[PDB]
Amino acid sequence: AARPPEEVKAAFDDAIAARENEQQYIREAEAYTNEVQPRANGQAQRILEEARA
Amino acid sequence: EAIYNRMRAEREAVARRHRSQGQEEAEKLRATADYEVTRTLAEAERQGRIMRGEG
Amino acid sequence: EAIYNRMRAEREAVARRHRSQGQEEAEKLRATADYEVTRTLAEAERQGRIMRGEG
Repeated sequence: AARPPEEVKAAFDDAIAARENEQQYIREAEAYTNEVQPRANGQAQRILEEARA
Repeated sequence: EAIYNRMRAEREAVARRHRSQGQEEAEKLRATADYEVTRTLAEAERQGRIMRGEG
Repeated sequence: EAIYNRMRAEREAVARRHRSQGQEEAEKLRATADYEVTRTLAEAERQGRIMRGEG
């Protein structure tokens, strides 16, 4: 093993965690878009129905 | 201690770069989603305006 | 851990899609119900106006 010393182990595994967190942020953004779009569709339908009424 | 601090800062630099890239990509995706939502709402509003005008 | 997170996220995507479809259908049904209510109330108000005009 060629581990780094304990004082920088936190820095190294935090770098690993940040590398994972990048993809986590991207996935969260995609989930946000996929959630928001149907709500917009529903609001559009409600607006059109209000106009007809 | 100086060497340890130098290593730690060098690692946090890479961590910050990765996180910043991820956040920037997420912001771009959110912006384009908001644009799409606004476009759909505007189209629905135009159709409703036409119907109101007919009435 | 990355692989586990990827699989969990891709399943949560399907869960979110199902829930969003359900909520959108519910909103459309509520909108058409409100339209029907407004139509009935407007018709009744028109009949009332005619009757008051006769009086």
